[PDB]
Amino acid sequence: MILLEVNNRIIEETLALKFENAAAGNKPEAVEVTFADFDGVLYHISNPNGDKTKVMVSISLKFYKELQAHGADELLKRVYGSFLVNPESGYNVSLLYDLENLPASKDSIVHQAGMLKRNCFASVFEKYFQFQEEGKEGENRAVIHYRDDETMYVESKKDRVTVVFSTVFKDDDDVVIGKVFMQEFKEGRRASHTAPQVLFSHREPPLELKDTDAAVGDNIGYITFVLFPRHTNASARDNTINLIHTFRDYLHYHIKCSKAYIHTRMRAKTSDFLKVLNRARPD
Amino acid sequence: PAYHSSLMDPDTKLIGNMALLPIRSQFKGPAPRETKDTDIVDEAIYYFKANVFFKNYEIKNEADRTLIYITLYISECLKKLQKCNSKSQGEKEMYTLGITNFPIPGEPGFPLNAIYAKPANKQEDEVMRAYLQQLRQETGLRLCEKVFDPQNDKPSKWWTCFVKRQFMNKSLS
Amino acid sequence: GRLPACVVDCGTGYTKLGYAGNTEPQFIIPSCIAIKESAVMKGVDDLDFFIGDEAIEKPTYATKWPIRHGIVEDWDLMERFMEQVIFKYLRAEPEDHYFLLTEPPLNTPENREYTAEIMFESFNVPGLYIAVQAVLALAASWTSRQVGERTLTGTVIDSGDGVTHVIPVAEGYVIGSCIKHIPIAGRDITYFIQQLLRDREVGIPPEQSLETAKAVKERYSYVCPDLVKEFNKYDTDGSKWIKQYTGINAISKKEFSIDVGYERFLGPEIFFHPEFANPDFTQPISEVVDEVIQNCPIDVRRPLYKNIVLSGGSTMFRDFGRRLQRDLKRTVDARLKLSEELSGGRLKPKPIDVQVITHHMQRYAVWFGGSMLASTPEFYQVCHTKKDYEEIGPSICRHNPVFG
Amino acid sequence: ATLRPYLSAVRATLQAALCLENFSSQVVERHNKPEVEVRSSKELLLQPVTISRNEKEKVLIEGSINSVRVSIAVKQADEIEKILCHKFMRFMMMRAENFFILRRKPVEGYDISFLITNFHTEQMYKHKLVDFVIHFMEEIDKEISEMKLSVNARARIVAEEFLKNF
Amino acid sequence: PTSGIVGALMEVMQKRSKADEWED
Amino acid sequence: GIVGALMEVMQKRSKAIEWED
Amino acid sequence: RKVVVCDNGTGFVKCGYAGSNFPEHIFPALVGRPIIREIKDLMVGDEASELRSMLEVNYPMENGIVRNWDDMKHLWDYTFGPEKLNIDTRNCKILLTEPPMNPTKNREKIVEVMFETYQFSGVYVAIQAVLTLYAQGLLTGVVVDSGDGVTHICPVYEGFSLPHLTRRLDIAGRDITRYLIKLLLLRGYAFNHSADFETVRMIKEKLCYVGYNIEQEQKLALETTVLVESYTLPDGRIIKVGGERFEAPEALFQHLINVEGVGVAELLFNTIQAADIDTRSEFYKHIVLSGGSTMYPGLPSRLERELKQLYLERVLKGDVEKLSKFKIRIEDPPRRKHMVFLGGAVLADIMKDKDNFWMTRQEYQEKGVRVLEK
Amino acid sequence: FRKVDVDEYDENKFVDEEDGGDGQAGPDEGEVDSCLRQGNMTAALQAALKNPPINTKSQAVKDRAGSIVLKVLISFKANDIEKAVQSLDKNGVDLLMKYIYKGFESPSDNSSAMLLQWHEKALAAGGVGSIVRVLTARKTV
Amino acid sequence: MAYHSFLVEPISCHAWNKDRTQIAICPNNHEVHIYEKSGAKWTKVHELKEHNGQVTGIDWAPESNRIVTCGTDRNAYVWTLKGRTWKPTLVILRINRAARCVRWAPNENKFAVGSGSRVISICYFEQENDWWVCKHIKKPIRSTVLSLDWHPNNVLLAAGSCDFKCRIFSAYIKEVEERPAPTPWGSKMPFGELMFESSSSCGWVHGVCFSASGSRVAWVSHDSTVCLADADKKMAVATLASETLPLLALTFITDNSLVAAGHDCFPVLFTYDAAAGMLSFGGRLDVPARERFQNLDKKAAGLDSLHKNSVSQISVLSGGKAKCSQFCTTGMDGGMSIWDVKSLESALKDLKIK
Ligand SMILES: Nc1ncnc2c1ncn2[C@@H]1O[C@H](COP(=O)(O)OP(=O)(O)OP(=O)(O)O)[C@@H](O)[C@H]1O
Ligand SMILES: Nc1ncnc2c1ncn2[C@@H]1O[C@H](COP(=O)(O)OP(=O)(O)OP(=O)(O)O)[C@@H](O)[C@H]1O
Ligand SMILES: [Mg+2]
Ligand SMILES: [Mg+2]
Repeated sequence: MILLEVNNRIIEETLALKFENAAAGNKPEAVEVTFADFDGVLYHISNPNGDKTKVMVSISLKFYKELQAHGADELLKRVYGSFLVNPESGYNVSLLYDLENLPASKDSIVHQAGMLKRNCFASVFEKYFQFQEEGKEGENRAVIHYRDDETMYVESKKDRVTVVFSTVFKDDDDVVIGKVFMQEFKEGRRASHTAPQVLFSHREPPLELKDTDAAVGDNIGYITFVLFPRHTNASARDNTINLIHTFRDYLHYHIKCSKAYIHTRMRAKTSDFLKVLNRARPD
Repeated sequence: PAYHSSLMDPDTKLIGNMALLPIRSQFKGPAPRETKDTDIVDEAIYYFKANVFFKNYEIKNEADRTLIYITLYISECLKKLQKCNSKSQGEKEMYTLGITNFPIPGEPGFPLNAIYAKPANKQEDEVMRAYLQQLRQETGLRLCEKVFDPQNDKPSKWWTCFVKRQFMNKSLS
Repeated sequence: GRLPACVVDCGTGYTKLGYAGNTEPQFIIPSCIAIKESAVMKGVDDLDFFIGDEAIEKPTYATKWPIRHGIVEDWDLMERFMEQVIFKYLRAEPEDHYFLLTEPPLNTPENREYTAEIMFESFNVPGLYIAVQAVLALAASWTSRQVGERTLTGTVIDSGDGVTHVIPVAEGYVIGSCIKHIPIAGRDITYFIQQLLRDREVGIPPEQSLETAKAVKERYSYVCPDLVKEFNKYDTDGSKWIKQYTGINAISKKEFSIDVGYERFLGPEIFFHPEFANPDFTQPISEVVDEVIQNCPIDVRRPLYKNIVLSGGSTMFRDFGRRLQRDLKRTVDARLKLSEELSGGRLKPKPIDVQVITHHMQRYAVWFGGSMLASTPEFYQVCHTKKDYEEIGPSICRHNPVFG
Repeated sequence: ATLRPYLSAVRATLQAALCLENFSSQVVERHNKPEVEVRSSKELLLQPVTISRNEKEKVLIEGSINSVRVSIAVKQADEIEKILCHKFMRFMMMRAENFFILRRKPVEGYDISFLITNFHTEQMYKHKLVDFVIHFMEEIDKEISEMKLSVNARARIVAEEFLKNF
Repeated sequence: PTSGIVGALMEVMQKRSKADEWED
Repeated sequence: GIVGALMEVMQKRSKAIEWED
Repeated sequence: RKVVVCDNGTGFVKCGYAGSNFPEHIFPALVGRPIIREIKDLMVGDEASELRSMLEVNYPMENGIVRNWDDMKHLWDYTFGPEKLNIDTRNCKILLTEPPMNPTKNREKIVEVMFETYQFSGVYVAIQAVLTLYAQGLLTGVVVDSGDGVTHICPVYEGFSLPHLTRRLDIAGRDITRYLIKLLLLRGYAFNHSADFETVRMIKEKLCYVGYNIEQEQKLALETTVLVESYTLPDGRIIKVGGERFEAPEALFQHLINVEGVGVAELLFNTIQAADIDTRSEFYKHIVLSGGSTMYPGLPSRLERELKQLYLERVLKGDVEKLSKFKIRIEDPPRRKHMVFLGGAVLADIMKDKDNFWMTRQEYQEKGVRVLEK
Repeated sequence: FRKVDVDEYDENKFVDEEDGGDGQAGPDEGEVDSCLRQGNMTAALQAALKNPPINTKSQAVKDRAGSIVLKVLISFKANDIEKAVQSLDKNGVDLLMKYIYKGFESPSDNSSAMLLQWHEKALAAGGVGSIVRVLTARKTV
Repeated sequence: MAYHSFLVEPISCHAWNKDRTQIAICPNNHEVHIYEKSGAKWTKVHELKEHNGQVTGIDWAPESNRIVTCGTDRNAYVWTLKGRTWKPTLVILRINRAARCVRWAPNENKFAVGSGSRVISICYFEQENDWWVCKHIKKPIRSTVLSLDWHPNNVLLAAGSCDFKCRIFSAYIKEVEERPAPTPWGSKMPFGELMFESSSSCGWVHGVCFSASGSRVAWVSHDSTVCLADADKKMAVATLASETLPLLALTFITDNSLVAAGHDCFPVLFTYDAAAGMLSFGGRLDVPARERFQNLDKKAAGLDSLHKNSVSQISVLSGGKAKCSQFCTTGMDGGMSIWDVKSLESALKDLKIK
């Protein structure tokens, strides 16, 4: 797995199982599930008031109020419509599914159920993509605090759309590894002349988002994606949002996986170092 | 554990190291009379499907050595019954399997010469040959009824599935 | 904090994984990993591996089983298995979650410490707790008596796919001197049932011989009171007891069907007569449990006798515990009967109270207990932190202060 | 370029330093200790010596009547080399029970240290051990170069695998 | 500490529990 | 007696404390 | 002559004859009754140890003191009876070893037992904290006896050891074995204090030692792995014993096992210091070790070192010039294990044909509580 | 009070001697520079190996000497080092080793590169035993 | 070149009986094994189990047929062959550190045990008590002792230590022997008198040995030197620095020739030229046409010699130290080897003794 998946497996298998059992007319199963996703997300699948025929899937994001400000509710209204109900106590968005009353093609609703996080995150991107499209230059930038100490800045321009991640490396060894990875994205348009131009800065922010409570640090770094009309267009919009918003975790995933491979090397050589010692031993 | 013979009577005679238990048979031989409905051969068949899996077996008394022998022979019937095409043909070959010369306690086994006693004298020898024969002929007969199904006169797989399994890993063949 | 802990029970056959608080692990996948055949390989081929069911028949991949008899053999592969548990299935940002991992009971200092590293240095987890199955099964069983009592003293039968152990426990820790193991486990029953089917049934496609044997085993066998009386029921009645299962042939997609009968009660019987499938072992499980308990200290035997808890998947056959309690109060008083018939003043002591428990939470024993422990506040207090792992060093994962 | 002559020197120094024998403590009754570690009997310590290839790579050898302590400053061209070295020395030190001759922590200001007692020279041949340490010095430089190229290589693939999909 | 596990399991049953040919 | 011959048996441990031509 | 000797240990009985050089019989101080029906109604010593898995066995000696006078009689019948000494007690003198700080109730009862129930013509009660000094040649000195149950201390000037100079440290062999279990527990090995006491006792005997300088033993423990040693258990499993080797016996010197008091060296110092100025000198140069728990490698060095540290910062009050002058002898001969018998054998021999020494049956018949002639 | 030690005032403990220090001197500066300007490098070497400050405890005079000997060794060449090592006696060869090992402790200006070559010739001349006597020596350079 | 591997761990020390039929060794532990030769084969006949730590010295008194041992447990035993069994008698060395080496005197009336605390213990048998008494030679010893060898008169005694010097002492015990007649070493020989002390700067002293007639003492140190003093030349000290690794054991084979062994793992010859007053290196005695070939080392080393590890001891089997024809070496490789000198002279023709 190189690309991180967008859809949630626990949502899909819970629903696919439930919907397969409804389509046979089997007894409705009781369910109570509390699980997470990346970026501090907390899900909850349950039966409201003990009513087994109804299956509620709720999600809670600490920065939903910020997404809501950029048209989250109307996007979710499109996608789910009838399925979307009032949010469960404590959560921001809840879907309700009646097991007595389901569609023929079960695969459609289940796929969209598993993408409850993601739609959340494509409200701010859809907007700034069309600011650029219509040519509405000089608008306010967005500031999404997707982690407690990390920040995404989205900003629309004459010809381009910039997305800046202000990410943090807890481990000091990760700063040095991450740097090597970021350096690659620098010489990255050798592959695609069309490529998102990717800029990197190690401590201080770039010229673009000056001041505005900047968070300089030794363990901080600012990755800037310069997207263009090509990647912004309606035809390639959803693909771009799917990659770009998983990028932070893709980077950190690969740092950790890189270190895990280093381990298998170190096991090899270490193992080869006790063979030579053992040979000195005279029976 | 394994199943033992519970027909050990105070006044039971013995040949070699086996109990000379009565049987209700039509085959002539040196077996005593029996006005009952049960005997060592019924006990052996009732117990067979279980005992055959066991490898170890403690011998509680002389009646068990008779029970063991029949159990072993039951497996020799199943090997021969497996190929038959009718309950009538099974009887032909169970007659033949009785007549077949086998080994007794003492001769090259009979692979249990450690546990059984040798039939010394000239009387104990000729009587042992004939009592084992009467067991072989009566056991073979009763098995023919039990093994064959009511349709097409073929052996039941519920007796043929035991054909490869050996009691105490011993065999008369 | 406000996102619960991850919980993983890694077994020989099956890894159970999910988040703490839940009643049952989110996933239950086979504990295998499929990789390339031609292993000096460059590129990113290390990242090329599939897990669980989608790798139980992978065309061009070699299926590898990194866990043998409870204990980890291959740490490189256990390292990667964890990578996908965390990032594919759990989708836990590992830096944001404390983890609870389990260990076999007799996993030495140079073993559990090996799994603590390659977790605290690859996955950067903020906290780690390596738990023990001896106490988690006991905790899972308190969902039955409760009004009775709640103690960590009792004899545990953990029976899974690899190994069947008998583990006496006394107020927390495990005496590791009276543990006995039995060479009868899940896979051995499946194998013996598969054997019985080849001898008798036809039409089963060779590829799906285990599959069918497992389904016969997992879906139907149940322990009987007496053997011959059962074979008698089957020969007397027959139709009323021989059920019929039809499976699909994976290549031709047409049905195949077989008779089910003699391998219903015989399969689980090998626990009580291991000699049926085992040359090198003969001692029935009832005797093994009795023997273990009498090897334990005088003043803890009666407690151990009255709290014999069942754990694991191979303890799930119907009325397996009722047969287990018979054995013990067959043998045990038999023994004491002699203490009467061999003495006078010392002849009479006290009828030993034997009780095998049978709760609904059985296959989910270790994991369940772990999920409940990780839900509590004190779990965060007894967990080893990353800060301590770095400042004090990896030695700290050698132990866990016996809570209560 | 100047590795060969430097190793030949370190070898001959080790050859003189590993002339040990068993030695009961004269300080503590019925005790036996590597005198180079405890240092409590001054007549039993030999003169410490360094062999250095340049300002960054050197070996310090501390002999005594029954024990020798070889400590190594390794080539560290850059921090990634510096963090990989620390990443690796730490790994081998954790496993120091399997290396019978490897020391729990390094002498201050070195990367890795060996502590070879008279018990090792008694149950393991002296020349082969010397061979091993020279072998070891060579191979950890190779292995770091492998690992450095490995990380660079998979960095390039991971950058392309992401970017080729836009 | 043990309490946490006990007191907890007690709350589960308060809801989770809501849902002779053999021998002498 | 005792202290008479016992002293000579200890003098062998306590110890711890004409030439010309 | 016609004498005999008997050191009734808690573990082992050592008996022989006056002028013996080794104990002519050594066997466990044991008295087993059978549970079921050539087994007799009772078994003693070697026989009883041989069939121990079939008898409910009792030790009449608990911590060097007699607890069960009934079983003790059977044990004395065995020593004197055919299977060991085969003697007519009535035609024999006998010397016994008074237990360290034994309450005179017991001291009496034995004199009563010896004359009433066995009828010896001669009897004597030698001190166990003194006879242990006649083997090394001494009349006025200190004795540090650390065994299994307890670690006693008693100086004896010119033979007679004053009652009030004797103290105890409730830390010895059993307590160290017990503590080592705890330490191996914290190392991550699931031992049991009861079930695995014997297995760990042997680990202790085999591998534990006393640190001379803790601050240095801990640096070794922590910075190197030369203290790490494998040990194969009965079940086959191998374990690693390291710093716990010296941490376990450290309880003798140090609260480490929740025990009030000072620890053997500070105790020894404090005791010697409470005596006459002139006898202090003579005690400090007459310290004697005895018993099983004095065999830990480094122990005598550690005691020497610790006493010097006290005397320097507790005897001279900040002074090094005074310190050299500090004469001090802690003698630790190689056979610390058994001497009480060897001392009693020599004394009963050289005193055999004397008259005022042996308390007689003549005398006791007349009573007057003259069992102890001071 | 266990911090204070009682093994530092032991009369039996080993002590130091070296009662040969009645002064000091070191390789004469001008002596070596007369050989050095002339190009006679072998004479320059034999000069710097005169009157080594073994007996002084002054670190300064030992450093003074080290500097002076090191200067000679740097000024030479690898192709002409062989002849410089074959003119010294068994005792001169053993002494050369001592200084070289001291030179390794102060490395800069590619001075270690030539030293390693000096060590190579020294070793051929004096054997491993010339190195043994470096480690064994109690009074050294 | 007659190597026998008794074991694979060290032989710490060894001793031969009078007629060299039996050899006693310590196989790097608390026991001493005695092997008698039977035809071709060596056969173990006895185990002497009494020490509770590693045995560091063994010596066999030829005429009295008594073995003395000393070990790290601070003790020494005199072993006496009673019937079929060697029975031990504990000797109170009264030393507070490990024993290191032990040698009977020629007269067999006393032995010298090495201690581990700045002292030599001189033990004799007291006939009335049936008891081994021992007196200590303390000053001016200041380091651990490390080898001993007696002068032929059973009175002068050489010792090598950690103190950097070879000394000659008088061990004259008036209660067991006649006054000693004066020697080139001196006329005043009261107990403990220091007859000679070496001048050497540093270096430890691993082995020491007296000459056949006792006029000359030779020793070897850890600075890879060998030395010799002859009292005839006013105790003048001849020294020789070796190119190789330290020597650990030395013996005279003639009045002016030495054999020595150590960490190189082979014996070497030294000759002493009385006139020029200098020690001279006579060369390698243990030499590998065939061996010059492939000599492939079966992967199981590649080294030659008779031992695969340091030689720790060397002893004269016959001819004494005046005309030694056979000598023995034991080493840390668990090997014992036997050499002949006429055979060695046949092989290496350019080899000159005396
Ligand atoms: N319904 C069922 N009836 C009987 N056995 C079952 C059933 N379901 C699963 N099993 C068996 O349970 C076993 C696996 O259980 P589990 O996953 O608890 O063991 P494990 O943790 O992999 O191994 P272990 O616990 O021994 O380390 C398999 O042998 C499987 O066949
Ligand atoms: N080699 C050893 N090292 C350390 N301790 C030992 C050793 N051998 C035995 N012990 C301990 O010493 C004790 C036994 O010593 P001993 O037999 O002298 O005591 P005892 O005579 O039974 O009791 P007491 O002396 O109090 O009457 C036990 O507690 C045992 O654990
Ligand atoms: Mg499990
Ligand atoms: Mg005692």
